[PDB]
Amino acid sequence: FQKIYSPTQLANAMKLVRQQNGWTQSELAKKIGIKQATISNFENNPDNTTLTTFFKILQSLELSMTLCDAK
Amino acid sequence: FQKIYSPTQLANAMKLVRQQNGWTQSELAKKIGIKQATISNFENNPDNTTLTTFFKILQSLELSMTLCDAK
Amino acid sequence: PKLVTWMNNQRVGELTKLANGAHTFKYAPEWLASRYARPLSLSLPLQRGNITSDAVFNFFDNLLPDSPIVRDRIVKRYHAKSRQPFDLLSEIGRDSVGAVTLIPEDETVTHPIMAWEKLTEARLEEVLTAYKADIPLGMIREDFRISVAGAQEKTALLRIGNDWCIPKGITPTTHIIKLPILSQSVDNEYYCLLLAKELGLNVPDAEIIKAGNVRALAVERFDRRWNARRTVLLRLPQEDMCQTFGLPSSVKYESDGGPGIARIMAFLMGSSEALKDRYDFMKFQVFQWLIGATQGHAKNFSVFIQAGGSYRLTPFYDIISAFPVLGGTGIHISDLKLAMGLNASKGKKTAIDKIYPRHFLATAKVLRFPEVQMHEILSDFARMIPAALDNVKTSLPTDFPENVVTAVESNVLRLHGRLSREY
Amino acid sequence: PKLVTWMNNQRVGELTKLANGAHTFKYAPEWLASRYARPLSLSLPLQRGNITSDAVFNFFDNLLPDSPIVRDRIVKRYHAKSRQPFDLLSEIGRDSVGAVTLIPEDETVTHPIMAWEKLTEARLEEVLTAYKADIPLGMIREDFRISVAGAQEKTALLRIGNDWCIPKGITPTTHIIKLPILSQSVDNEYYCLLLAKELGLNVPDAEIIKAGNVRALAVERFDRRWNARRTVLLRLPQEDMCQTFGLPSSVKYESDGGPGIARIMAFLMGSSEALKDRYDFMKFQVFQWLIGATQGHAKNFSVFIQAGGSYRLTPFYDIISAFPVLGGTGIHISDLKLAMGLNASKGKKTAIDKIYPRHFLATAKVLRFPEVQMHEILSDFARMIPAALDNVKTSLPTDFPENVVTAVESNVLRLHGRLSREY
DNA sequence: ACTATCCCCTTAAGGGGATAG
DNA sequence: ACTATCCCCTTAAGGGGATAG
Ligand SMILES: Nc1ncnc2c1ncn2[C@@H]1O[C@H](COP(=O)(O)OP(=O)(O)OP(=O)(O)O)[C@@H](O)[C@H]1O
Ligand SMILES: Nc1ncnc2c1ncn2[C@@H]1O[C@H](COP(=O)(O)OP(=O)(O)OP(=O)(O)O)[C@@H](O)[C@H]1O
Repeated sequence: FQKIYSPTQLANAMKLVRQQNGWTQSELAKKIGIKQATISNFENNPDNTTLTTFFKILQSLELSMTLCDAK
Repeated sequence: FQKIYSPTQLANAMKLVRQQNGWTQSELAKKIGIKQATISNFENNPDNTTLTTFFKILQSLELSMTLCDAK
Repeated sequence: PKLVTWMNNQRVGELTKLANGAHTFKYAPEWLASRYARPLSLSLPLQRGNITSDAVFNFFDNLLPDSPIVRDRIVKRYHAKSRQPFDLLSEIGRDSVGAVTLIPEDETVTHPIMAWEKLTEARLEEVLTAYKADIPLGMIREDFRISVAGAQEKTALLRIGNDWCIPKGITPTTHIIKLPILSQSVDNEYYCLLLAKELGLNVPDAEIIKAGNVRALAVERFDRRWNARRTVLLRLPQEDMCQTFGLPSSVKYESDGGPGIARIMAFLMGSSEALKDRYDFMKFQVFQWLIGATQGHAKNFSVFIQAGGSYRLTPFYDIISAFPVLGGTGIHISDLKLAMGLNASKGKKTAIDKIYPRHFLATAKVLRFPEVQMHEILSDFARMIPAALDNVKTSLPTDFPENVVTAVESNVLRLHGRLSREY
Repeated sequence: PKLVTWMNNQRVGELTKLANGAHTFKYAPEWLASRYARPLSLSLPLQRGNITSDAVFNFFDNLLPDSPIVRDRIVKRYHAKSRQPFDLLSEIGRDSVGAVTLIPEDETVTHPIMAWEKLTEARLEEVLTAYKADIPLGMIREDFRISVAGAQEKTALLRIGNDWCIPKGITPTTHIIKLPILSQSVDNEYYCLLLAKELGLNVPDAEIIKAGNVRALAVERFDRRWNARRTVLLRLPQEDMCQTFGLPSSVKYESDGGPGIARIMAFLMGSSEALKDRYDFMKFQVFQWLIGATQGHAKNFSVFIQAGGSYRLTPFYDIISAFPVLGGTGIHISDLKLAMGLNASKGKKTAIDKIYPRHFLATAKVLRFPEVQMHEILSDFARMIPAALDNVKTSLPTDFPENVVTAVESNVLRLHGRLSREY
């Protein structure tokens, strides 16, 4: 799949996914115990965002994460 | 490769890699402009760690990152 | 002498006991690159050097029986150089829980891969009473190196077709057999396990074997699994919540220093089935409430250690009802406490009897567990307890001792009342 | 009328101009799932709806010539409904930079895939002087819909074998041809481009074509590339640092609102070749210094937009020496400024002449760029300038106008002095 | 030689709670 | 209906600078 190299690349990526599954920042947030503002924050200023927030959000989207070589 | 689901899974993973290439927290840090304390921090308390720090460190290791399904 | 650590025939590393009695462990450069590679314990992550933390000792000590008297029981037959973890581990170190296998470095000895001596109707009764004399883990004076953790009296066995065969060599057992402590504890559990299943809880099946003047419980192991061709019996890696945080059996109870609802629940956010496990751990909390079980100490929850360092909850196991213990003595439902406390306002409620639905939702409110989800766990119990109970009752053998059911089934309903009265 | 956006024959979406003159863009549900999928601009990320931000307009306006007089020059021949971005884009919208291709929705017209009418030795001279009359982009009154950004006079062309053929249809050009503004600007560059290469900088090759009473520079395009079978001429997606942050050509210079060293350098940490690009952008800074180039406005740096939204720096391009301009007039090295300022103590030094190595290391100190790396860029220039110069000099054609070299080669050395005097 | 801490300072994440568009 | 902001509060990341083991 696509190799990401930045928080911004990341946000857009996950934003797309949420948009794709017709999910709302509010939905995911309620399922993993974080504020819907936290998700709005993550999609516009992902530069400064706890790794934990990262994975919870990541879990609410039902995706995982792996590390590969930047070819 | 291995699917990670937590900052801790992440740290161990990247720690291993640095250890594997005989790198020092000090080396990588100097190459990507962050403190070697920041890297020591990242390997023991990755729960709260900016995404930016994440990718810089990630770049100094010459690895990328991708998103896959948690099967 | 060094001690090697293999998993399903794969050198993972090797444990070392220095002169100054310091227990150390180092991975195998080879395994640190294997397809299967994964930490021996979430508390000992893959790294190049030698680990020298207590975490090393704690992990391995938690592989031996919890009682200081049983330890001595083991040093009996096998002349171990001590009750010191390493030593015993070197002796009876072949079939531990999970899948770790300890073999002295100085001793390849490709012991029996898949051997087993079928037990005689007596032999079975023999081992099932080794606790009456001074023979621990039913290991009578006749090639047996099995290990089980815990405090009560048990012994694991293999089970091929219709025979309870004594495991031979590093051959893994398939059932963790339990003996009578609480009287008919074999029964208290066998019931508690049925009911748990009947309510949609992840628990292993359990069958009770009879041996004349003795009753023994035989539970199926969820840390074992036949391979592709029904040829090899594989061992699935796992660990209990004590090993995870790398703590000693000493702190098993939240009331010593052990972990409780929170810590644990937090740890589960990192599961590969987090959102789901995270949910089941809760549901269970509320069940331990209803049947008033009181062994919810870290050492009773296990996560599977998968490749790459993943992990998820293992089915719940060992559930005994602390109810049959009321009446006869001073002991009353007001004395019963939950191993792990849920939050409250006055601090953290931990008494079954004083506990009401509201208390769970309080806890489910701090930990951020979807209130809407807690509502659903309460509602589902509020309307399946009855049916669950009966569909079970009508199963117990026509010889199953009756107050156990009554004593357990009646208090349970009392407690459930609070539920229906709301959900 | 709608306007569709294809890339190498792949519908990416389609631009729309509402009644209230609002420029909008939406992706194609199909492309948002393509193997090739990637944003049209880092400033317009893939999302389901309609984008309605200025970012939409800015991206497309930056596709047309920077001068308000050239815009009107275009509305000449083709009766465009206005100098309004959309309109022109609808007209001369086929061969823009990067790989975006705008075709009216109401007009499939599979225009010439790979056509081209070979130019006559005169025809060539014709287009190379269309700026003398009132014909912009050399598009004489004889099937031409090419587009180039910038401020000077240019026109791109195709080049097959040994012929300068006029692109036909949506056929991509292969060379961005430039004309004489600064006199022999064709020469100032052709020199500046050679030298840049000779110092290990990423710059496209450049050849100068002669057409009687006119000299025109022909640069090779690093946003074009033949395909597997030398059959299709593919266009590589790209954008300039203005589009990236989604700003208007208006703020090209850091002294208007445009981006500078920092912002840019920060943006590069997200490259797929970050640590390397991050380094080259700097080296270049110091080169723009030495040859005193003064066009380092965002619109002169480009990143390639790869699949999944990646991006990396494109080779540096368009480098002209602001040296031949000293002497003759009041204009002196003290008047020369660097488009992007480096940091200093008094604020941020921006004057070539007042600038010394120390200033770079100051900047390379704040931005956290390995001081040890800046030391190496200074040391490598400190000892290759001379050789670089000569090995170049001995190449310029025996007709290359001499002061250009002298005027450029001599001041350069002066500046370099500071270097050797330290590294 | 290499990593874990530390005092110290500023900017901020993220949870409460909650509304402007 | 859905997301972007906000006041408000506490805990802290991460850069300076730098040493204990
Ligand atoms: N069915 C099983 N499958 C896999 N592992 C098991 C099973 N039963 C028990 N174990 C393992 O053995 C350990 C102790 O077992 P168990 O809880 O049944 O003991 P006990 O009943 O001896 O415990 P205690 O007396 O402390 O309450 C656990 O830490 C667990 O990892
Ligand atoms: N060789 C090339 N390969 C690919 N794209 C190019 C090339 N040359 C120029 N471009 C593109 O065209 C745009 C303008 O070109 P260039 O900088 O050469 O113009 P000018 O020299 O017309 O500019 P200005 O007058 O503003 O200094 C850039 O934004 C860039 O994306």
